[PDB]
Order: sequence, then structure tokens, then C-alpha cells
Amino acid sequence: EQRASPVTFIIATVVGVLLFLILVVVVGILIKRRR
Repeated sequence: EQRASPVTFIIATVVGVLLFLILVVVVGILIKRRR
């Protein structure tokens, strides 16, 4: 629990930031710019 809870939060943060830069920033904001 003491090391496993902050390591699980770092694993969830890196997959959430990777899904935001691909799905929201590239196929969303940058596809609205490239029209």
C-alpha cells in the first residue's frame, strides 16, 4: 500500500496524459486547425 498507491497513481497519470494528447489535442484541436 505505501509504495503501491503512488506508483498506481503515476501509471494512471501517464496513460491519461497519452490519451489526452492523441484524442483531444491531435484528433480535435489540431484537426480543427488543419481545415
